[PDB]
Amino acid sequence: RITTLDETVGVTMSHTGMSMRSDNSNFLKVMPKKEIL
Amino acid sequence: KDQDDRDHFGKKRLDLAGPLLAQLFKTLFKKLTKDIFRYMQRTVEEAHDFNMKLAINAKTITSGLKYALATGNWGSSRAGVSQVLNRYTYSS
Amino acid sequence: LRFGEMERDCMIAHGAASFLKERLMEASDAFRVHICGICGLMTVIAKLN
Amino acid sequence: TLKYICAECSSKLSLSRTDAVRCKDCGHRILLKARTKRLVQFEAR
Amino acid sequence: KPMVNESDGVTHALYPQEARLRNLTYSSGLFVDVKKRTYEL
Amino acid sequence: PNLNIVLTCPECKVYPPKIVERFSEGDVVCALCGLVLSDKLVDTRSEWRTFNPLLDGNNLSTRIGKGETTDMRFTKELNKAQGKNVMDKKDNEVQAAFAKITMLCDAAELPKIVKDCAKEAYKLCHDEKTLKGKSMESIMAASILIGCRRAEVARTFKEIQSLIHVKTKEFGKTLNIMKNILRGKSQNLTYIPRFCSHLGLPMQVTTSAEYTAKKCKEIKEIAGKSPITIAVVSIYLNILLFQIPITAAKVGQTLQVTEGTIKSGYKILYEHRDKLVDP
Amino acid sequence: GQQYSSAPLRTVKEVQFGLFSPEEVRAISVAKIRFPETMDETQTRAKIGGLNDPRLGSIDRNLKCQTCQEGMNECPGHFGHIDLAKPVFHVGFIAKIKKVCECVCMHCGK
Ligand SMILES: [Zn+2]
Ligand SMILES: [Zn+2]
Ligand SMILES: [Zn+2]
Ligand SMILES: [Zn+2]
Ligand SMILES: [Zn+2]
Repeated sequence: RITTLDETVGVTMSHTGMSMRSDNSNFLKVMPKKEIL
Repeated sequence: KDQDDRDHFGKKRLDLAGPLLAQLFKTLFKKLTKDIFRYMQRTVEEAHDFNMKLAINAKTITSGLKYALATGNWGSSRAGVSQVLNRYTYSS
Repeated sequence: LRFGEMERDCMIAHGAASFLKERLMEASDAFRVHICGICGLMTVIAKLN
Repeated sequence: TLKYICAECSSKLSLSRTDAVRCKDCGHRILLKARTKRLVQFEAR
Repeated sequence: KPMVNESDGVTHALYPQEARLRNLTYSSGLFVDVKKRTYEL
Repeated sequence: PNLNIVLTCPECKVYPPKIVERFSEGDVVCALCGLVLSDKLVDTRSEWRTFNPLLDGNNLSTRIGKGETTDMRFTKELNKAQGKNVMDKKDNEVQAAFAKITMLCDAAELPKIVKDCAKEAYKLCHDEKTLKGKSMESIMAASILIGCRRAEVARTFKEIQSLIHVKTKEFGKTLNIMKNILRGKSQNLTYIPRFCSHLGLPMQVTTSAEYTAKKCKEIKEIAGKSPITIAVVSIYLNILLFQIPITAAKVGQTLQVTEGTIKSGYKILYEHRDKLVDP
Repeated sequence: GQQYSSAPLRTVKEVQFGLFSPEEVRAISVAKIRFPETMDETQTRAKIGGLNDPRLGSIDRNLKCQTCQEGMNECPGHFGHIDLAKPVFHVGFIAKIKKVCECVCMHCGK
């Protein structure tokens, strides 16, 4: 069956929206005239 | 032998909360799975950084579940599924 | 209250059209308009002041 | 100010205007109007 | 478990008596254990 | 010119019309001599039963979907005909940014009031000389922070930087010039309980740092030094008031800070342990 | 209620059904109307030349209307024209136009 996460919620809920913990992953990060002549 | 009679009750089926929600939740996850892939393809095309937060939109599940039980519609496909609770008496 | 379709029909059985005229005008909406003598269409800009 | 009562612990707060909708101690927000102090006359009939 | 994320951002417990008065959604969040991969073929 | 009908009682003629309107009869009566003025008052709450100039103005649009027993190619002709006529106006970028605004606002879980003020702020700037480029996301995220301040919310720069790449120095100056536009078109206590919600703390412990952060300003010494870490040392002091097992390493990874910083703030705080007790 | 006038008060008898000539509308309408907007740009008054200019009949009691004057309980409104550069058919006259084409010549038009 599906387990239930049973804490004070907002610890787990803090990672949902903004959390200021960016990246932590490496997935999709992306002359003279006579002389030159 | 005679004709098949469609008025036999056992030949019909009923749909409660579960198999109604199985039709809905399959479609809502079907929409979001492609839109995550839309965030996959456009990120490597426009050459930017990936973001799992921006990859998945919660409103694909949030607005889907709220608006469906709001009206009697389910899809206009199906209609009149949800009604308000009858509280004229305890027998109601 | 709504003066229905069939309720008009019972008044024709009696036939007193004066009650039929009074009900659908003064009790309903009354209006005084103006039209030209030639082209019988609502066109005349009235300024009876 | 006007006298306000909490939902759960029923603590008399009696705050004022622009004082935020948040009860003290308990974290409830359902506040109450509280009853008046003047008499109400009825009839037995 | 059923919860409400309030307007400031507190995501705490929930009880249906308050949910009847505040006109909300007696609802619980759902979470997915996601796995990311990359094939280089 | 004029176009205002002043309804006055010719019997009285003593004042501007202090009259009465019989809404239950749809009539307006003189409130002095007792004479009616005009029958058949039209209503205002009646036409709203079958049903935005603040943002869209006078601009209208009509969605043309398919019918039910029609040809599918005809809708393709109209949307191509709608496609050639999208350059008659320039509001197509506005609704596209608004879709991106609604994309960012709902992913940030912010309520619909913050959706209002952000589109309110973006419509004020929209397109002027002082913009010029600015990478679009920057004036979006600035108006996002406008919705943080105007709707009394508590958002940080790194919180938006955890979502968007705005490169800070471009982000703040573009936020600064938009403020002067708002100036040209005429409080860390809110940040406290969100972190308490991030840590999962009781309300008496939540208001314990509130009385801490209140009295920390009036006490003075060492001044600001950004209130973010001043908020988190109010947390670490009031958690040292009790016995909750968190310490500095877990709260360091939580709010993304520095363990060595808060112990230096703890140094001035343990001296200031006197002027902070309430019960 | 209504203000007294002196026009001959009669009744309607024969009623004729007819169609419009386009120059007849230009001899009746009072405005060209080019602005697709509703009210003013300042979110008040009117566009004047938009979809609800004061040249037409007004409502909302306190508004007076231009050419009709009076109020909404007396003004019956007016009419305006919009002319184009390209004629189109009418939905009610599709097949009735089609039957004419199935009965007349396409060159001499006989
Ligand atoms: Zn209380
Ligand atoms: Zn003049
Ligand atoms: Zn009077
Ligand atoms: Zn008029
Ligand atoms: Zn011919």
